[PDB]
Amino acid sequence: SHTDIKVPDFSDYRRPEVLDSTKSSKESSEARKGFSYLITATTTVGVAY
Amino acid sequence: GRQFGHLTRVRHVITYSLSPFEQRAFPHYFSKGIPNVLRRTRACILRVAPPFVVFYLVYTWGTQEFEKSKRKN
Amino acid sequence: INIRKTHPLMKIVNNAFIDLPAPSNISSWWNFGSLLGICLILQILTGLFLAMHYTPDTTTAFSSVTHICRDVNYGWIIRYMHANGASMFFICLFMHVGRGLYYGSYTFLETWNIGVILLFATMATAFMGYVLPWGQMSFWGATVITNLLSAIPYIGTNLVEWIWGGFSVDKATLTRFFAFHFIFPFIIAALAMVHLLFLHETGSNNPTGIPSDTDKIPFHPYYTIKDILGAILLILILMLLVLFTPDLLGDPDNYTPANPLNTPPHIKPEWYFLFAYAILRSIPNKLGGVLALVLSILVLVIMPLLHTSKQRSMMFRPISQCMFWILVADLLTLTWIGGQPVEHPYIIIGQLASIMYFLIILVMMPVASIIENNLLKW
Amino acid sequence: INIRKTHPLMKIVNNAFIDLPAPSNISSWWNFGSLLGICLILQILTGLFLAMHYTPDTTTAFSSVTHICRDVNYGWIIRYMHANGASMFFICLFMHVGRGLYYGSYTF
Amino acid sequence: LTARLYSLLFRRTSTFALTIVVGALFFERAFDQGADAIYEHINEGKLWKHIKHKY
Amino acid sequence: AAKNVVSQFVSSMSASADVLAMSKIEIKLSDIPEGKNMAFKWRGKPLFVRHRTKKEIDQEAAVEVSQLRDPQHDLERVKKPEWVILIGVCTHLGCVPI
Amino acid sequence: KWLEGIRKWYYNAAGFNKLGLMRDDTIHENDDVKEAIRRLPENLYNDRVFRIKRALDLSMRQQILPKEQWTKYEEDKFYLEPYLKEVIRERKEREEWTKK
Amino acid sequence: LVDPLTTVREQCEQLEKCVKARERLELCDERVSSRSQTEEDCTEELFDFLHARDHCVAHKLFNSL
Amino acid sequence: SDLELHPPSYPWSHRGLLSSLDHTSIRRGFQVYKQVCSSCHSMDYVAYRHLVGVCYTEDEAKALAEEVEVQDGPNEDGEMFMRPGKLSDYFPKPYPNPEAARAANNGALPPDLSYIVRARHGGEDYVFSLLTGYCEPPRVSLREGLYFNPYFPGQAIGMAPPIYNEVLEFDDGTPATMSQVAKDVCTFLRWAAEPEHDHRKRMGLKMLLMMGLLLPLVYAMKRHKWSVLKSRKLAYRPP
Ligand code: HEC
Ligand code: HEM
Ligand code: HEM
Ligand code: HEM
Ligand code: FES
Repeated sequence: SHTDIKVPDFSDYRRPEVLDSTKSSKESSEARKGFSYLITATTTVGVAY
Repeated sequence: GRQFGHLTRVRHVITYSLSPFEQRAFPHYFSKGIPNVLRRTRACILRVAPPFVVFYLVYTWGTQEFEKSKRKN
Repeated sequence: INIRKTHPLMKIVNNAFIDLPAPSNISSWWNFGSLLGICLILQILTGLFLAMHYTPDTTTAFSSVTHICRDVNYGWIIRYMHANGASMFFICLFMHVGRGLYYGSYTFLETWNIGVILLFATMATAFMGYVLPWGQMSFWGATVITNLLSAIPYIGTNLVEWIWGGFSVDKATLTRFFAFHFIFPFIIAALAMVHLLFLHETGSNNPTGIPSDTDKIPFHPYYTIKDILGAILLILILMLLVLFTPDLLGDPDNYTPANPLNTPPHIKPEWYFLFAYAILRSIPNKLGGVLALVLSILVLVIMPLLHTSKQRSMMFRPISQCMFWILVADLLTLTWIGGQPVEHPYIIIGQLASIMYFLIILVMMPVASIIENNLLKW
Repeated sequence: INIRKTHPLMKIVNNAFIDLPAPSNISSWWNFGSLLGICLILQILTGLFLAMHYTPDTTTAFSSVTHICRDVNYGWIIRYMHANGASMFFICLFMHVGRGLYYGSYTF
Repeated sequence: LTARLYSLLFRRTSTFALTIVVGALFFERAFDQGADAIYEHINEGKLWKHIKHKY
Repeated sequence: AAKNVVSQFVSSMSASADVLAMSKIEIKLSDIPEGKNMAFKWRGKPLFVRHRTKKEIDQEAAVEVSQLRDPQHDLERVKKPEWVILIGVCTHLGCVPI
Repeated sequence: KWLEGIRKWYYNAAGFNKLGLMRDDTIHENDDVKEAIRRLPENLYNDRVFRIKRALDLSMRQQILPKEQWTKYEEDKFYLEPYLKEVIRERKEREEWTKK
Repeated sequence: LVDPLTTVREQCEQLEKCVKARERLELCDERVSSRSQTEEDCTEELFDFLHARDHCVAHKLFNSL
Repeated sequence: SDLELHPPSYPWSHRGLLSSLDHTSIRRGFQVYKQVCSSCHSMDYVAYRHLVGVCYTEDEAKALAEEVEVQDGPNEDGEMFMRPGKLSDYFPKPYPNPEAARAANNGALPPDLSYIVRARHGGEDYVFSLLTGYCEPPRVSLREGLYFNPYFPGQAIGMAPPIYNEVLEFDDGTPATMSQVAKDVCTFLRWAAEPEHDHRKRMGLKMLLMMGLLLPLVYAMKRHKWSVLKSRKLAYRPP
């Protein structure tokens, strides 16, 4: 049953930086984190001001 | 109606979800979502707006008939 | 384990906002409950400051609003905030009501009843608030609506000179209206809490009418941030309204002292009250006019009796949807006639519009929708 | 089932006034909670009447207070009801606090 | 640039709060100066500071 | 006792004490240009005396009287048939006309 | 026939063949509709909750499944109507037995 | 004195609507002269003449003002 | 009549979204109102002390406030004698009672110039067209007590036109012509109606920059936290 489960693929949605299946994502993690957290930080700075 | 835990007895369902950091914020905004919103506009406005062109004909027609009736000096 | 799930206040906050099973379907048309809540607390706070710098007397009213517009820092911007926040409040209220009627959500009973009591309370409250500037339009509009209260025989003149404070408009009448506008929105917030309480009793809705127990998603952190986006959009629209054109929807004829012998040619309530002012001037009758007004609002209460279909929402039924958009256009037509003066051909087409309004809402909605039921081979 | 045990308002009013358990040895000192509640709603009512007959302006405030106590129909009973109800409100308040500190209800 | 920023200002909550308040004050500075500059630059001519310059 | 308290509160919300202190006026109308309506304060309310040009009174006497919803001859309302004396506030909702 | 062509045009314009729905998914819940939903076969009830979850996720994402996946006009395996008629008959039997 | 209101008002009535409404108002003057003892004081032609003249003033007055 | 004339709008220099007023013109129109136009109209809600930092310093404010001399209060006599007025005095009412103004004018109360611009349909273009475009009464021999008025209901004002040519001589090098002084006094009355038009547009531009910077941010976060629901997809496992 569960061995027949095949996960769909989402390359229409993914980031183009992590379209590389082999190269592991312990490296470009802080890039995505700092990108989104910088956006939320700019948001919170504007709302606080 | 209440909180979680009891609501409906459902089997036979799988849901695949993705962490949002793998995915972009706006995938194909100006090439797929624009035909989507153009189709959603194109469906309904030919049903919703024709009451408003009745409103605009009442606007113009009643306005000009009123000015003709009240400017007979 | 948790302080949120165990503390007897944070249990209320948790089963209100944190872990509320909310639908995964609703669009921006469902933000307007939170938008009316934020508009209401904004009206409370700005009205509180404006009431801190105000004196209610028939000479000092216009002088004091002049004092707030000139002397005190930002007093003119908080005055414009309270006025245009009332106007945006009523626009969001009618979008809320149009949502609740078009998406079939009026199959709830007690939610609808408490919402009707909210409608009466906010309409009388904002009317008294518009009487508070003591303008010429406000003086005559107070006279009009209070003698409409006197339109019922055998009680009318006594009851209305009782809620006057004499045989004419008094200083005491202005103090009465200050007190009731000053006390009503706290009752309105309490009734909004009772409204929300019965809503959390029943459960929310979708655009489709299909019950959605399979996909209850939490309110946080999804509808919290979506209400943040919608409220920031409302705040920016409100600030461009109070800054760039404060009198696009502010009527200019309010800004004179209330001369008791003045009698301007134009007279109207404020532009949200136009359809309640047009149906009065539609049918030439005193008790018939106030009775037609009461009938309009109470038939809008009657509406859950009129649902005869097998569906819930009008997303799937196109012809009764188009009939509802005819009703929307007739609402905008009554607004336009309210924006046009009291003359004869406009009263002709206003009687046409009001009787067509009642012909849609009374008769054509159940008969049209039961033809829609009958057509689907059911 | 019952009307009282299904309706969402009547659930709360049932837990407040009808299905509220209470001990059976209650002295007169536990009247002061309801005394403070009834004093509070009476103060709010008298304050609403005074708000319908008061003009807050320093030249005309004292003249308006005199207009209440002399000119207004029963304005003297409503004004003195507000003032003496405030006084009895604080009296019942100190009795309530004295009970709550005496009988060890500060462990709540 | 990005990983240095996550390393410095996005590890614990108090540092994040401090850096957004400091960003709010620097934005206060630059935003007030730019806003007043552009506003009085598009209203050059019949603005009061010219008359204060004369008088 | 509660219904006494409710009725006394209803009496308290009635009016003020200067409300019972408004009375008559003397009115003299030997000043009005012809065809114009003069206003006078009366119990906090207007009081109209209009000098009518005789073309308007020729219209009113020339047009019939029984056409209305209630006919009433002009001598049954005034002793001065070329100077109309009215409480010119409306009977629908109390409005002063133009 | 004129009215049957109106019916075909109306099912085309109703717009849940676009959404991938059927006859037995558009019903408003009174008490007796819920009772007829409890009186359902197992496979039909599981298909019903899957079609409900598909329509919910689609109308969230506001996407319509393409032309190859639309529910046609008289292929429909309609099923909730006999249970619904039995529940209506039993309800009206009980109420008329109280009326007599 | 050369009034710029009056200057633009003089040089701005050169238009089609201006001249034609001027002759329409003068024939209305002829009509009130001929069909006299009336309750019609030549409203629409005169106010429309001043209306169109005030439009052409409204475009072209604050140039050197 | 009771056929109200359409007011045509005129291109102000303060008309647009970011078009500012002229404080120099406010000074001009204030001096013009002070020289002639105050004789029938009042502007009672504006004292001299509002003009501390508008266009003057305190110096010429004290000049304008002490040339005009109105009233002292009870200086242990209680008899209300004279005083120039440093800053406390308001603008003096030329006729105190309404019937006092109806005594000199033929009835004909001049309405006070606080909110005349904001109290009528049509803004300050209406008032400029009113004061600029006078013309004679064509066909109504009315009373020989009223004067014709185009942009007015009834078209009979009790006001002789105050646009007398070169009678005021304001302080620049150009003559005090008709249209210049009309535009200047109407700009001053726009300042009399609205107090802080230019500061209003200043906060409008500041909050335009606010909302222009904040709408990508909040909508970006909303799309970020709702794209999880946009990415989840359904599979069906029965046997
Ligand atoms: C005395 C004569 C003056 C002077 C020196 C000015 N005005 Fe005018 N004004 C006057 C009267 C008697 C009236 C009211 C008419 C009546 O009640 O019969 C007015 C009215 C105005 C108005 C309002 C017109 C309207 O209500 O539509 C305005 C805008 C106005 N006056 C302007 C104005 C200006 C700008 C003046 C200085 C240049 C000015 N008036 C002087 C009488 C008089
Ligand atoms: C309890 C809170 C409130 C208080 C204390 C309050 C108080 C006031 C005061 C003092 C004024 C007069 C200010 C002025 O003259 O400019 C006013 C005006 C007004 N209020 Fe309120 N108000 C409150 C809530 C509301 C609400 C909820 C509404 C409805 C949305 C409302 C509608 C209005 C309106 C329409 C006006 C006239 C606006 C104007 O001056 O242009 N108020 N209010
Ligand atoms: C006083 C102003 C009002 C406030 C503050 C208010 C508040 C709210 C709130 C917070 C919600 C939940 C948010 C949501 O829409 O999902 C809601 C929903 C609702 N309200 Fe109101 N409401 C008001 C007026 C009304 C009125 C006048 C009615 C009609 C009688 C009404 C009927 C409803 C209905 C039917 C819903 C549920 C909609 C659905 O589930 O689809 N409300 N309201
Ligand atoms: C929100 C409800 C209330 C309103 C609207 C209200 C209103 C007023 C007003 C208008 C006055 C001045 C009029 C007068 O004194 O004749 C007043 C006075 C006073 N109020 Fe209240 N009040 C309220 C609640 C309270 C409460 C809860 C207390 C304390 C228990 C209180 C204690 C007093 C006292 C001591 C005075 C002065 C009485 C006097 O000097 O004659 N009020 N209140
Ligand atoms: S007609 Fe309605 S008030 Fe006179």
